[PDB]
Amino acid sequence: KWIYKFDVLYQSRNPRYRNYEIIRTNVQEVLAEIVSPSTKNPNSENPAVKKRFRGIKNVVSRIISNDKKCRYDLIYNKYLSSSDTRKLKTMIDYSTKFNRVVEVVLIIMGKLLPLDAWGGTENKKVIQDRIVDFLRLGANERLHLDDVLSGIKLSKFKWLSQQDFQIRKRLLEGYINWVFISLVKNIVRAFWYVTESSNMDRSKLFYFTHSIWNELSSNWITKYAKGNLVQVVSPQFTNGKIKLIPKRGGFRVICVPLKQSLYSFNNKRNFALKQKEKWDYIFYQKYTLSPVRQVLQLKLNALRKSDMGHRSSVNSTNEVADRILTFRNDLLKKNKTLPVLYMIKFDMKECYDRLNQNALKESIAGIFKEDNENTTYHVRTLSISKNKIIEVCHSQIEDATCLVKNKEGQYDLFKRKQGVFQGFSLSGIFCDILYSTMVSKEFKFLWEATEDNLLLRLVDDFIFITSNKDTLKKVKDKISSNELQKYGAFVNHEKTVEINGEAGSSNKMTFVGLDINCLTLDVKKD
Ligand code: NA
Ligand code: NA
Repeated sequence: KWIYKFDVLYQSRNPRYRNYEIIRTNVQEVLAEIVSPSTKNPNSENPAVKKRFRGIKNVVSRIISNDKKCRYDLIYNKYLSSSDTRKLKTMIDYSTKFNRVVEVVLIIMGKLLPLDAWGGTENKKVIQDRIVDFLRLGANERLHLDDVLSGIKLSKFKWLSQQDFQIRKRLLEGYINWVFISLVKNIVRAFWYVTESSNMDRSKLFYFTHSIWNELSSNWITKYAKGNLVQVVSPQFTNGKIKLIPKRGGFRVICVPLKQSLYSFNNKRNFALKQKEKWDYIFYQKYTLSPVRQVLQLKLNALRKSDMGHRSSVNSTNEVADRILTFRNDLLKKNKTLPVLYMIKFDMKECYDRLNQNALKESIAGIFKEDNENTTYHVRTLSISKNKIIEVCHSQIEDATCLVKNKEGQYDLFKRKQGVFQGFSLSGIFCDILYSTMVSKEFKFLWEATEDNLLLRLVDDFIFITSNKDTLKKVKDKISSNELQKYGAFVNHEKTVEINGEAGSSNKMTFVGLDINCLTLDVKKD
């Protein structure tokens, strides 16, 4: 509940390890952090505390000296160099193994802290185990200080109610806190870019050396920017910071929205903006962005109970199984026994990147077609007009800007050629509006006499089940053509799978981790 892990993540560097220093503060600055972390004025304490300053200063001075003497360039070459420029199949295989991360961190701690700074031999093992625990923490996990101190013998820290034994405790709390916050965290940020994988669990962190991470990220960005981005030398909250997340062979490109303007982000520490800009973002989120996100979702649900075209969009794996079993029971009413069924699954290539912006605007306009320009809406009450919806959506689509941190620590700007950024507040609902509009227009023949046809959309994955072999031909014709490219939906033809119940080497199909039997329509998990 005291020592956090998230603030070591996503730290990109370009370090020179020859003549490198972990501790950037002097001995007096550290003494303030240990003794009075809140006030940062240790001279105000009563003399029972100040008499311990010399013993604390000498220990810190030895740690600071050991830091200046430590040859981190040699430690990197021996343990982290890995100078083998061949390629690997998965990105997380470029990361340093977790055992090697622990070994590097504990070796540096051994070269920084003398035995008496650890509190003796027995306490050194205890603190080392707690350092490993901190390294095993997930992105949203934390470690409590009293958890660390519960295994520490205070009496062994000779350099330091009677009020003597209460001062020793507080000094131990402040010192141990300084070890984790300022030494252990700075060691991690000095050698690794810490991030989580696209494999959902955030409790599994991966540690990439800054040398290999800068090569992998920059190579991917220059590739990705060619087909998706346009550099802007030019400049409501439409700016974001690019964040790459390793995905099996490549990266997932995420644009984390800036909660400030580009001015407050540029300068390091202008505070006269930060506190007031916070309110500008809150009022935009509460009174502009949320009503837009709600009215868009409400209009979508309104077409989710009026038209079959939008009815075909689902949101979870279990929701697919529920609509399939319902489709099975609907067939067991028209036939009294399951007929021969035909199944096909297909998916779109990079639905968010290839999304056609012009067709998206027509879709958003299409769901506000029965309203006048003066129309107003009320949400849980908050007021917002149809025009304000269109204005917010157009700025999110057309004015989206991302910041890419390149090799030398600079910051270049980019807009999108087509598509929408992942991570923006309306990107998901945008893709839902466009794809539902596409399914409602292009697959209109399915919705006539729907008692023998089933189409389901998990956002970029499609499954189609039918008892009509002719209708299966119409669906195969629609996806094999390029008529869906108008919307930016490019069928991934290599992953299009088709099975049916007449014959064939298989009667099973896995779609979202469900295992579907085209004979019985029984669906189990995979
Ligand atoms: Na120093
Ligand atoms: Na088959």
